[PDB]
Amino acid sequence: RPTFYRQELNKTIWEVPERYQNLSPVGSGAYGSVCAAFDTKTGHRVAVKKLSRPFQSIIHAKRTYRELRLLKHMKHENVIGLLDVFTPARSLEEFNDVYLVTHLMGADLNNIVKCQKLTDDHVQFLIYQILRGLKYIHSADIIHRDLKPSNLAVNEDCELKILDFRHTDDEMTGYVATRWYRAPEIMLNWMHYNQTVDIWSVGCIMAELLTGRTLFPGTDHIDQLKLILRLVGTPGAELLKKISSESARNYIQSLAQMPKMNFANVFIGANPLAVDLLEKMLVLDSDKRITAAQALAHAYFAQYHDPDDEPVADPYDQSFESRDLLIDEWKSLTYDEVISFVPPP
Ligand SMILES: O=C(c1ccco1)N1CCN(C(=O)C2CC2)CC1
Ligand SMILES: [Cl-]
Ligand SMILES: [Cl-]
Ligand SMILES: [Cl-]
Ligand SMILES: [Cl-]
Ligand SMILES: [Cl-]
Repeated sequence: RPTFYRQELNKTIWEVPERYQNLSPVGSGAYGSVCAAFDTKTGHRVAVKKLSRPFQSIIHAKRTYRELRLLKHMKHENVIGLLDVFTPARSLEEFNDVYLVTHLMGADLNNIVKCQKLTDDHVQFLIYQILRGLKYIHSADIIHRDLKPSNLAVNEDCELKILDFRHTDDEMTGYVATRWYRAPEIMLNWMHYNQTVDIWSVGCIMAELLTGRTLFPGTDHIDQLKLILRLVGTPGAELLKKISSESARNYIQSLAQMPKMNFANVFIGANPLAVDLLEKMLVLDSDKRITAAQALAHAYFAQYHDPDDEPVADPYDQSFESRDLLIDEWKSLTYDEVISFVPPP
């Protein structure tokens, strides 16, 4: 057991191992209770997160367990990983607080996309890295569900990682970036969705890196659907059959039919190979979208593609998701995952 020390950070008593020095808050509350620190064991600048109210309800206790299981699994160059997890508790009986430690990057994609001139080579390398990380995430049967520029971290060499492993009705309402990258089948609860929702999001991100502009900046759910159908066309009878929501199917049929637009006339002057890949990602029927594994072999990525260095994940057991347990049973499972942590090489 390391020696712990105490200090007051943001109205809060933090108790951390001596290896972590110079703690100072970051994110202005956006990430939760998170501080930058210097890690004296590794020499890295790190992020230390102190969970708030981790075991306050059955729902909160299960969310704590889910977050720690996902972060312990993810071991890939293009995905956030866990450097450490600790508690100052010396037994299950006195366990209350959980702290998570990760690498901390320089900025998110929103900072670069808003403030930089991006070449076609920059767009090739950034989207290649998102797809390499997604091939790994999807191989474990994990769905991200929230890919957007604020969840993609980058360092000065243009190397990228995927963040955020919840959302409320109020959070998805009106003129908000929280909804602009969502696939239409999840935005409007059309059907049981699957991993194809993440490829819609990558298409929206790619289009914005190419133009400097949000692809579908809707003022509300209905305005955003009208922007999507003007580009990709209204649904045909095959996709309408698959909308298992009757009232959603009825509303779609009230709209005048529109053909798919010419993407070379929308993305004026872009690499033809980028236009081709956008046409394969931004397909209304999720069964017909390109997968991450197929997209890595597309000619747009010929400069970066290496089929011997695009790894897949170990198997991930998510059977706990269908399990009904008491608060103390979720808290005991979380404790065992804290004490069993093995740090990376
Ligand atoms: O690198 C970044 C970053 C840079 C720009 C936006 O996010 N992050 C912050 C959020 N993180 C956490 O809160 C981890 C639980 C510690 C660590 C990774
Ligand atoms: Cl220490
Ligand atoms: Cl990492
Ligand atoms: Cl504790
Ligand atoms: Cl964003
Ligand atoms: Cl597992």
